Amino acid sequence: RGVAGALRDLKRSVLCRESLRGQAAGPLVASVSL
Amino acid sequence: RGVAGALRDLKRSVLCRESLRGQAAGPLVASVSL
Amino acid sequence: VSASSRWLEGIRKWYYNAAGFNKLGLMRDDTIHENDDVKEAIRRLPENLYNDRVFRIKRALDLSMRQQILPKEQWTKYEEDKSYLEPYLKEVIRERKEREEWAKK
Amino acid sequence: TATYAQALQSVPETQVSQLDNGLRVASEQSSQPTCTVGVWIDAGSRYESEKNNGAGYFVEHLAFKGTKNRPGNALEKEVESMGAHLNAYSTREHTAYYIKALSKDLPKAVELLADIVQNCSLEDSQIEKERDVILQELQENDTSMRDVVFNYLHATAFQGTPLAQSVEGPSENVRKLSRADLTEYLSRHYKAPRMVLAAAGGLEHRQLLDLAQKHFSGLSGTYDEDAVPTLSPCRFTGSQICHREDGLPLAHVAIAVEGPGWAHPDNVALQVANAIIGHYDCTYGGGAHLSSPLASIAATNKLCQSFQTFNICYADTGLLGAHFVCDHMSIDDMMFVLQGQWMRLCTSATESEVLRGKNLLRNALVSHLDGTTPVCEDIGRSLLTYGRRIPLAEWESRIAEVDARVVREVCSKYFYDQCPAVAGFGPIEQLPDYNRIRSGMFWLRF
Amino acid sequence: AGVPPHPQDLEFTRLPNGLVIASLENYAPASRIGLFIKAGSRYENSNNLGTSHLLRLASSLTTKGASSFKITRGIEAVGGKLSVTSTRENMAYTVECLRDDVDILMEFLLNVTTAPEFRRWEVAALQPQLRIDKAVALQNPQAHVIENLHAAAYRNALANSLYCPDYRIGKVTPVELHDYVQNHFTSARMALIGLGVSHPVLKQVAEQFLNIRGGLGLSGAKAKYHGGEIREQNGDSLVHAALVAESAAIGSAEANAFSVLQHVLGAGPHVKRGSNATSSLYQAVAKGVHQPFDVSAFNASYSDSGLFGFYTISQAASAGDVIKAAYNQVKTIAQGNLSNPDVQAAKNKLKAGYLMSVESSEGFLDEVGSQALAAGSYTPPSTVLQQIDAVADADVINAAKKFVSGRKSMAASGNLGHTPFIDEL
Amino acid sequence: EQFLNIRGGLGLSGAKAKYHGGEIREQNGDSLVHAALVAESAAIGSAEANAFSVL
Ligand SMILES: CCCCCC(=O)OC[C@H](COP(=O)([O-])OCCN)OC(=O)CCCCC
Repeated sequence: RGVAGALRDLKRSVLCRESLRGQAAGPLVASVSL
Repeated sequence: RGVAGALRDLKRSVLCRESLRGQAAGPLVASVSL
Repeated sequence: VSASSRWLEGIRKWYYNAAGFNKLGLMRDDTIHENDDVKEAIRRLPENLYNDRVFRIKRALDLSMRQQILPKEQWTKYEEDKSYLEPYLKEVIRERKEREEWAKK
Repeated sequence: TATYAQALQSVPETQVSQLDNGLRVASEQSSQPTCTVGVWIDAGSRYESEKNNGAGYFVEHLAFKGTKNRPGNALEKEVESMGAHLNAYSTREHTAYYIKALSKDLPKAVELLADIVQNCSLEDSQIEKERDVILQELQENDTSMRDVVFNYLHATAFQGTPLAQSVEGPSENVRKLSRADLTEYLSRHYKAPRMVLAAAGGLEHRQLLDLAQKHFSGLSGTYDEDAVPTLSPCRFTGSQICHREDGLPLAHVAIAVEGPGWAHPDNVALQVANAIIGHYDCTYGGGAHLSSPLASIAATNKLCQSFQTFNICYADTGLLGAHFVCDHMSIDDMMFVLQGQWMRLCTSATESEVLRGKNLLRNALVSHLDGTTPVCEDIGRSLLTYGRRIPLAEWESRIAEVDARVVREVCSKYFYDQCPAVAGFGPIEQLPDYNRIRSGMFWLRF
Repeated sequence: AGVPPHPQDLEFTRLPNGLVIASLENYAPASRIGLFIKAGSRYENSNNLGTSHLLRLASSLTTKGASSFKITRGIEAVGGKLSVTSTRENMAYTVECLRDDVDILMEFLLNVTTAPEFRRWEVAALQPQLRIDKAVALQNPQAHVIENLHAAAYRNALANSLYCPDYRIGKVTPVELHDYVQNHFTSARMALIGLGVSHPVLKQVAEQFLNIRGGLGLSGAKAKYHGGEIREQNGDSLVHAALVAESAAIGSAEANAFSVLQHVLGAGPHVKRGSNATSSLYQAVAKGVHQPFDVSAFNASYSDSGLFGFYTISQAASAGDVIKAAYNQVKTIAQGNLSNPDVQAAKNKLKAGYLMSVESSEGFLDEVGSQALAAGSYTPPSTVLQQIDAVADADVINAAKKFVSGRKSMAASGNLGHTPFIDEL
Repeated sequence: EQFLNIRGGLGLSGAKAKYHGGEIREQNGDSLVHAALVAESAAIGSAEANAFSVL
């Protein structure tokens, strides 16, 4: 499954402050598979 | 017919230096009709 | 205004209860025969009335399949029957008549 | 206040004079501080042979590049420094060079037009420069599907005749046209009786005639040693040309029948009919509610990106029809509706829609002759074609005659059961076969 | 004799409510009317971008006195026209017809501008037209350059695009169109212009149907120049690029110096297929560039700001060389190397060009309509030429000095491998 | 040694990344504003980069 990481179909919404922690980026990576 | 002026379907290509004069812009205007 | 136009309503309330679409939880405008004018009026309904109209009709086709009706508590009261479609429908017709008057100039 | 009929009398009549050598001088005075003056010429590709085709277009490239009294770029400098503008064009029948400038600059402007026509340098080094220029312009034109498909319409419709030729000529002629070919073209065609010095703006006709007698007296006299270009009639051929190219995103179609010509009263009634069908493209606002059924249907069902009717006039002939641009799966539907409207106007045109087409033509005529340049163009062209200026008061009279009976008679004369010329370009697999097109030019119910 | 009659004079009036009326009776066969409104895209904010574009497409929608069907058919029956042109500052509702049918088109014009209904479904059917209309415009690489140029130059207001941002198509609401016309189509913001119409009629119309109060007073939402650059890497064959700096607001005398400076450098070609011998920028670039290109001075002047500079088209590899050659040519003028015959020639072109731009009814009506909104007055051409003649050569030089030293804005699109950034100039 | 001995191509090019600074602003219809603000720091491996990691 394709990946994009960076922290070190309608998807889903974020509203509160507890589910929002962990979202701010921290360098991008792009990965591909079979 | 809709208009866009600014000088004061595959469209067409420009190659020579004589047909290229008159193209550089000189403030945009957007017009609409029936 | 008077007592004569009040039993007029009484016989229209009578015909309403006899027609019996209120027994399926339906409103008068839910039963209009869809022609081109009506299909346009339905197209123009806001999302809330369209979705409500869809469910009431779906609820009634469900009941009709079982040959059942709703409890009397849940019947559409003649007093509370919102003619929600005729404003839209009357404007559709008004537009069509305008085209027709231009078409003979 | 003034009425529309009263306003048409208030236009000044074009004053007309003729010099002693043949040149014709015509002006419409106004109260403008600006003006345009130019020379219109009876010249173009229709006068050219296959062996020197494209010559007059070669001349257009060279006219502004130098002259004997003002060699090189000296001519550019003089018009640019007085804030003037200088332009030219060439059709299949007419050639024009005109200047836009201040009214006070009219005497210098006339002098420059005279120096351009008569005294042209044509240095052999400038020619070799303009040769590579034209070839590039040809590569540019190949990408304008519109300009291609109309050159194709002329090529098939007038096959075997001078009108089949393009204005620019073929690439092979550009590469071998010599200086001798060009001077022969000029000496033959650029003669005083076949030219008009037209002007429009704030200027008295006395002044324009004085300058003509001064700067255009050196032209060739009335006689030309017995070698006059006499335009022969041009055979129209019902035919079809398809350039299949599925790599292009949209197909271009042009279809037309033969029209009468310039000085035929039928053109008025034909233009009324073309206005009913009208024109369209995807940026118009009306869409579904447009009057024209072709337009209304095309917007509702999205049958085309654009279409336009036309009545192209030439001497004693012309091309009358339409042209459109659409997706590859919409060509048949567009042609069905198009022909259906031609047939419907031939057989059952109504009075109301003809009043609309009349008013559309009225509006189109007044608003086109708005400004010094389009009046000066109408002056120059109208004297080469009609031999006179037709006042707006006359055009209005020739229109008001038109009623529904007139368009039915006029349209049937040119459209009903006539062989059309067709030209296609692009993804035109769905372009109907010519026999099917030909059967769309009549109705079995009629 | 064949002469024209006594040319009537333009009449002009300012009503106390702020509305402006200007009429001219040229006794022409056709009549033209325009309602010019200070409602261009600068008056959008970041919560309703694109509203003035969709509004510009909705003139034929249904009003209170005319169905959508009647507007289209009524105007076409007479053969008349209805158009809507938009600047970053103004919207201009124009109407054209024969002078006997002015009654009809005036009624339509007032319904469009005073009584739009913006019905939910009509608006909904119209949103796809934004995508088509924008797509057509951006077929010109110039269009996206200028749009990006203003977005890079300004923080707000004039940064806004004439064309709806992609993310807003389908999301412009009927409420936003209603609020936009309420806030911006006010008497204080309007001008009613007419050719082939008498002044008493326009004044009567204005007093009866164009007395709208409230909304927003002429807001002081001043455009804040910023500078910056936007770079669009694409697959065009040529690089288009524009480089500007803040210049002068329209009407002021400094703006006339910038207009003259434009025609010193080179605004456009005057002769077909010419080398542009008297174009300073073209000859400067052509010396060190023997490949196809174009270059022109760019001048844009607004109510409270302006942009001046040049615009270049060149092969992707010749990008910087064309830019730098153009820039150095302006530097020469800022250093005071400017002859007086070159200024008199530029004042000739500008004077000649201005008069030419007002020959026709459409160009005349546009100038009068935009004069009325920008200046609240009408300035005849003889006075314009006087203001041009009043430009001194030092004013032109100082204008070129303001460009060289001012914070710059750049927009470029193409293969930008050889297209310099600002700090590389 | 047998399958990954490929020569030529481009030596480890000194196409050095040139820091510049600037800003890019994407107006869209997201409900929240995401934003990042940075400055040039330190190349990996150097001791200054460890200070940035700790920071
Ligand atoms: C009793 C009369 C029946 C008429 C049938 C008819 O005319 O069909 C259409 C064609 C000719 O018309 P068109 O194809 O030119 O289209 C004209 C478009 N305007 O004719 C034929 O070739 C069909 C052969 C039928 C055999 C059974």
